[PDB]
Amino acid sequence: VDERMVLERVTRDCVQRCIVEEDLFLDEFGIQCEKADNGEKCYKTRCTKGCAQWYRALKELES
Repeated sequence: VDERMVLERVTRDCVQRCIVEEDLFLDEFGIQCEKADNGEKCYKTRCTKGCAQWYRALKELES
């Protein structure tokens, strides 16, 4: 129950950092989405895809 707490804490902190740092990085195509677009071009959807795909890469030894 400590391990899931570590999983949910890292997932909460990852989704919180992708919410915070969406306007920080200038993307290479010049994306600049808004705070509530939730579309596939934006930083937040790709970054929450990164915080969705970290645990499955760790068990199955994917980079």
